[PDB]
Amino acid sequence: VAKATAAQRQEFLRQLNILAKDMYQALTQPQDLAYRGPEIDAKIAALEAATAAVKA
Amino acid sequence: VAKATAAQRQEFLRQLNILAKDMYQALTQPQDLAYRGPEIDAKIAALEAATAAVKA
Amino acid sequence: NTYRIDRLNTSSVKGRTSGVALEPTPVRNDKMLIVVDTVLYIRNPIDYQDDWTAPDFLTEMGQNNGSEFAEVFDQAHLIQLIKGRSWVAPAHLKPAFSDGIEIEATIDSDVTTQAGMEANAIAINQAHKAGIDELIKRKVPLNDMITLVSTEIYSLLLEHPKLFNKDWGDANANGYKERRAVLMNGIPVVECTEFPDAGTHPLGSAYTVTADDAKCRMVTFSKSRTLVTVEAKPFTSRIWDDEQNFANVLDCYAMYQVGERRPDTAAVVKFNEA
Amino acid sequence: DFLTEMGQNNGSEFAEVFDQAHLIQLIKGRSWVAPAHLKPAFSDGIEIEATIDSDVTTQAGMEANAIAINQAHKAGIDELIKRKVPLNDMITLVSTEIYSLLLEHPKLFNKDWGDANANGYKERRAVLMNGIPVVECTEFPDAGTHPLGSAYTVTADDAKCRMVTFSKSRTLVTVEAKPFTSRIWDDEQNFANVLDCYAMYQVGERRPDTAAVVKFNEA
Amino acid sequence: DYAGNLTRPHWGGAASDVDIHLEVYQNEVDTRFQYQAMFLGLSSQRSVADRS
Repeated sequence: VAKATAAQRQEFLRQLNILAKDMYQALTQPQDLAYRGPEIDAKIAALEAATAAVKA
Repeated sequence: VAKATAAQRQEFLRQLNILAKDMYQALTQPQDLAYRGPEIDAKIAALEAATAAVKA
Repeated sequence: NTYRIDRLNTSSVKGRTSGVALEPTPVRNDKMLIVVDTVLYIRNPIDYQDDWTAPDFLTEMGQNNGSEFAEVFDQAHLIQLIKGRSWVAPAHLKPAFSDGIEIEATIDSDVTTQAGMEANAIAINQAHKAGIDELIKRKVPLNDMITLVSTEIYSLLLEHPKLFNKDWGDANANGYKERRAVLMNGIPVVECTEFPDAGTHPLGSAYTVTADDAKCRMVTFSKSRTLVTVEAKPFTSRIWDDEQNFANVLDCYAMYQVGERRPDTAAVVKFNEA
Repeated sequence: DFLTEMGQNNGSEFAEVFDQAHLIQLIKGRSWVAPAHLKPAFSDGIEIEATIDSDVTTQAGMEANAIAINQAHKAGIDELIKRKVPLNDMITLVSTEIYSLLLEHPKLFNKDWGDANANGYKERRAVLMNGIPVVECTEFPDAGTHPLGSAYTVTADDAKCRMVTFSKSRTLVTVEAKPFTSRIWDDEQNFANVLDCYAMYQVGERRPDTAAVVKFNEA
Repeated sequence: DYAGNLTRPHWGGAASDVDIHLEVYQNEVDTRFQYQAMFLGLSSQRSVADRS
C-alpha cells in the first residue's frame, strides 16, 4: 500500500471516491437500481484493478 | 450490484466510503505513508471481500 | 451537485433489577444526499424563414414549452414516488426508517361490463385503505396526506356502492356521483393525468419506467415530508442569433432533481390486471 | 449535538414500552384461571376465537370478515353481561388491521341503522361498536420479548390476539415506584457525557375476568 | 459537444470525474415519528413511592 507508485495510489483514490459517491447516491435518495445498478457494475472493474495493483 | 441483498450493498458502501475518506486524507494533508500505509493496507481485505460479494 | 440531509435512529429500552450494571446502548445515524446531474432542454431553430412567413409563431412556442416542462416536472415527481416503493431501509437505522409500501390490487379493466364493474371500485378502496393501514402502523401523521389517481382509476372508483352513498355518511364526503371524488379513507384525492407510460424519461437513465411501474396508478404521500426538489438552474428561456448556420434559435433549459426524504411515508398501489 | 432528538426518542420509547406492557398483561390474562376457592365469585378468562380471510378480494369476503369481527365482539360483550359486570366504563382496543377489516360492515357505518359512526367508511374512523367506545392502538406486541421482564415475553399465539374489551377502572392497576425521569451527567473518569432516562413501575391485572380478548385464527 | 475535454470547477481527478463538490447542509435531521402513551386513564394508578 506504501510501496506502490504515486500513479497507482492516485488511481486507487480516484476509483474509491467515484464508487463511494455513486453507490452512496444509489442507496440514499432512492435511485432505481435496476437501471443504476448496471451502471455501477461497469465501474466495479476499475476499482478491482486499482485495489489489485495497490495490494501487490 | 442490483441482485445483491441490502446488507450486501451496505458494508460495501461502508468500506468504499471509509477507504475513500482515509486515503484521501492520507495523500492530501500529507501523512507519513510508512506508518499510515500499513494501517490502510489492513482495511483493504474487507473492501476486497465486499466488492467480491457485490460482483457475484 | 449535492444537497445533504442527515438521518437518525432510535434507542432501546432495557431492564436492570437490583445491582446489575446498566449496559450502554449505541444510537446510529447517517446522512442522505440528492445530487443534480441532468439539464433538460428544448431547441427550436428558424432558418431566417420568418422573413417570408409573416406569422411569428414565437409566442405559442413559449406556451408550448412551458406546458411541456410542467408536464415533465409532474411526471418526474410521480415517477420518483412510484419507483421508491421498492426502497429498502438500511438495517443500522431500520427501527425508525421503514421500507417502501406496495399494495397489489386486481382490476378487470374494461373486460368487466356488468355489476362486476362495481368490484373494481371496492378493490381500489381496499388497496388505498391497506396503504393507509401501513402508514398508520408507521405512526406517520395524516394531516398533510394526499392521494393522486390516474384518470382511469378515478373513473373505476366512481362506480362504488359504499363510498358515494349518502347512507354511509355523505354529509360532506363525496356528495355527488358526477366526477367529484374528493376524499376517501379520510384524506383528499386528486385526479392526476400525468402518470407515466411504459417508456423512458428525459431526466435520466435511472428514471425509465418499467412494465411494472406503469401499472402503479395511485400514490398516497405527505405533502411536506416525502418529496424534496433540488434546483440548480431555474427554468429559463432564451433566443439567440446564429450567424454561421443562418438561423435564429430558441432555447428553453431547466436543471433540477427530485429525491425522497422519508420514502416510508408514501403508499403506492400496483394494479396487476386480471 | 442531537441530544434533543435523543431525548424525544427516549420519551417515545418509554411510552411504547408502557403501552406494550399493559397490552401484554391483558393478552396473557386472557387465559386466566380463577383460583378454585374463588370460582363462584371469580370467573376464568375470556377468549373468543374468530376466523378472518385476510387475502380475500370479493365483497362477500369483506362483509364476512367485518361480520365475524362484530359478532366476536358481541359474543364477548354478551358473555361479560352474563357475569354482571357494569358496562359504563368500558373501552375497546383494536389493531390497525382489525380496525381496517371492521370498516366494511354493512350494518354499522351507515345512517339507515341510526346515527353514530357517521362518515366511518369515508373517514376510516369508528367510535362505538357494541355500545362501547372504540380506540385504535398501534402498539399490540409482536412475538418478541418485553424489557419489563421475561414474564412479559409474547408467544406466537399471544401475538395473534388483536382485540381487547376491558374496563378502565376495575381491570388493570399499575403500581409505580419512580416516574419517568431523565438526566445527563458528565463522566470525569470515563471521559464522556452520559444521557440517562429510567422509570420503575409494574402493571398488574386485577379482576382478569372483566376483559374479553379475541384471537383471530387467520384461515 | 465540440469539447469532450472541459474545465469542471469542483470535479477533481486526473481526467475530472471525481465529484468533490461541496454538500449543502441546512441542519435537518429526520429521526422518527413520536408516540404518546395512552394507558393513563385506562388503568388505576397506585404510587408505592418511597415506601416498599
